[PDB]
Parts: sequence; C-alpha cells; structure tokens
Amino acid sequence: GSILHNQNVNDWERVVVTPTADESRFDGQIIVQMENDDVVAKAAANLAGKHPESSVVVQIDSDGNYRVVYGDPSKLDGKLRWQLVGHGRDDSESNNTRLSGYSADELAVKLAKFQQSFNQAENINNKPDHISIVGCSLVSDDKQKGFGHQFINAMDANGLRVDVSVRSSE
Amino acid sequence: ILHNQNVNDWERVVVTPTAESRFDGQIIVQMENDDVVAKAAANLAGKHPESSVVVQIDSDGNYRVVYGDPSKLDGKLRWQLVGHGRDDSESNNTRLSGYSADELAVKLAKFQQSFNQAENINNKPDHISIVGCSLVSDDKQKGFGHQFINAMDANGLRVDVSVRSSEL
Ligand SMILES: O=P(O)(O)O[C@H]1[C@H](OP(=O)(O)O)[C@@H](OP(=O)(O)O)[C@H](OP(=O)(O)O)[C@@H](OP(=O)(O)O)[C@H]1OP(=O)(O)O
Ligand code: NA
Repeated sequence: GSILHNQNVNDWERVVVTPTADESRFDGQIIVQMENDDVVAKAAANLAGKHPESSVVVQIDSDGNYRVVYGDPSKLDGKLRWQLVGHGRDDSESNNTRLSGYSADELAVKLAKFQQSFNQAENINNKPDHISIVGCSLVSDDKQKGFGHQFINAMDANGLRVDVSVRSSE
Repeated sequence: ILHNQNVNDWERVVVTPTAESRFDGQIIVQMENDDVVAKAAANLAGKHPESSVVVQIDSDGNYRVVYGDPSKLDGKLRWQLVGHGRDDSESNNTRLSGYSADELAVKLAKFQQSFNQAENINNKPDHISIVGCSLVSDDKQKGFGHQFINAMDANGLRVDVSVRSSEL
C-alpha cells in the first residue's frame, strides 16, 4: 500500500466537498479521515458530498488531535453512522491487517477515546449505530471481513456496540 | 402467533416498482407467514425490482421463490432476512421468526446449500441485513446480529451483518 502519513492533523490536505445527487436510513454521519493521503482525503470528501446536509468530516492524527473540516456537529441528531476512511495495509508482525496504521484493537481504543473527547468539546450526546470501514487500498475480501469482525469485538470490549461493514472505496 | 409452517399456503408477495446499490442483486428471505412481514419483503424488493429475488422458507427448510429470477443473480449479493423479532423471556435470547441467532445461521447455511441444489448459484453473500418488523431494543438487535456473525463466520460464511427495524 501507499506510504502512511497520519501525523500532525493541522498540516493535512483538505479536499473540496462537492454535493452530488448521484435517501439514507441514517439521519447523520461522521466521516473519520484517518491518514493524510490524497486518495483517502478525496474518498472522505466524496462520502460527505453524497449526503452534504447531514455529514460531518473529521480528520484525526495518531496523537488523537482532530479537526472538523466539513459540516456542523451541533446539527448531528438521530440515528448516526460513522464511516472510517483509510488505507488497509498488511502487517509484518502478524497476519492481521492495519487500517491507517491501526489494528482493530488499537482502532477501537482510539475511537472510544475520540468519541468522549468529541462529545466533550462539541457538547453532543450521541453514539453511532453503525460503523463503516471504507478501505482505499484493495486488500482481499477475507482480510477485509476478518478485520471487521475483529473490530466488532474490539468495539464491544470498549463499550460501544455497533454493526460494522467493510467495503472498498469506489 | 408464529406462522412459519407449510410455505405453499403463505400469502404471496406482489411487488410494486419504486425508485443505485453497491450490490448487484439480492435475496429477500421472508421468514414467516404474516401480512406485515410479507408487505415488508415486497417493499424491499420494490426498491430494486430487476435484481431482487424474494424467497419464503418455513420451519422445515422448505422454500419457494415468489418474486424474481434466481438464475439472473450474480455479482456482489446481499441477503435481507425479514421477520418479527420476539423475546424468549431470556434477555439476549431474542428470536427472529422463532429462530435464535445460532438457529438462524444454521438455517440460512442450510438454505444456501438447499437453494443451490436447485438453482446452482453458490454465490456467497457479502452482506446480510436482518430486517425486524417488530420493535426490538437497540442492545438486543446488536447482540442478535453479533451472535449471528460469529456462527456464520465459524461456519466459513464470513459476511457483514446489520440489524434494523423496517418502517412498520
Ligand atoms: O437504504 P438501504 O436500502 O437500506 O441500503 C443501505 C445502502 O445501501 P445501497 O443504497 O447501496 O443499496 C447503504 O449504502 P451507502 O450508505 O454506502 O450509500 C449501505 O451503507 P454501507 O455502505 O455503509 O454498508 C447500507 O448497508 P448497511 O447499513 O447494512 O451496512 C444499506 O442499509 P441496510 O443494508 O442495512 O438495509
Ligand atoms: Na438499497
């Protein structure tokens, strides 16, 4: 996969969010961009463009610092999903895959920490019903679902119980 | 009451078109004989009326096709399981149309092989949506889908699973 840059959120590229016509059962979503890669930043922007009125895009670095780069978190309400956007890469110390440098266990811990910090600062009280993992690298179908089922358990271990889907960015 | 016996006598599904998807086709699996469930299944197929197949299946694993052409299925496939979620009086033993999560997984794995003996599609589904026509709690929904994932994944059938309510 591509080289991993997930440091120093303030420096990150921002892609223009373009609304496109081309009706979801969620009322809002947080699109969580997890590395500073142009393909990844574009896929995050495109997801928000598909639902421009109720999408918030957050970039978050390995230190846990985040920036809202699109949308209004105050407006978030109802049934929410999260879409995580990153590159899945093979690991050399296991047969597990890593999403933007995170293992499923590390990702769940990071996301639980992010949720309380983000609900803290933004002063909103809501939790995702569903989490989508949107991989911009083409890793195999098995390792995709393997990561997802690992992630479900790890999310559960961390106090957030969610449906999870894994797919490839179009 | 639960009516999941004798699929030949079930109310049938009439699908009105309605207005893509990342799935190239789907099987809507109707799990009980009930007007609300039957209407929900028809509603689902109405959203993709040219690539959706509706199947009804009883408590014996016998089934029938009531909408669409199975032989035209291929590509990335979704299954949507439609029924009424009911409480067993054991907290996270919620049952969908009489089936616990384990029994649902066994049933669906048995249906796929049985279905392929006649249609010969053998296309593993990428995704399974459980569509509950009764209001079931958020935690029970997730717990149900979680057990279902585990049974499916243990049996070699690794899929994404989501659990929701239908409109009614
Ligand atoms: O609105 P629905 O008919 O219920 O189908 C949606 C929709 O799928 P399609 O529009 O492609 O048919 C979503 O697609 P997008 O939100 O990506 O545009 C998909 O969301 P995901 O891609 O995150 O999977 C989601 O699937 P799910 O929420 O189960 O993961 C699925 O809703 P259901 O399959 O649950 O009914
Ligand atoms: Na759909």
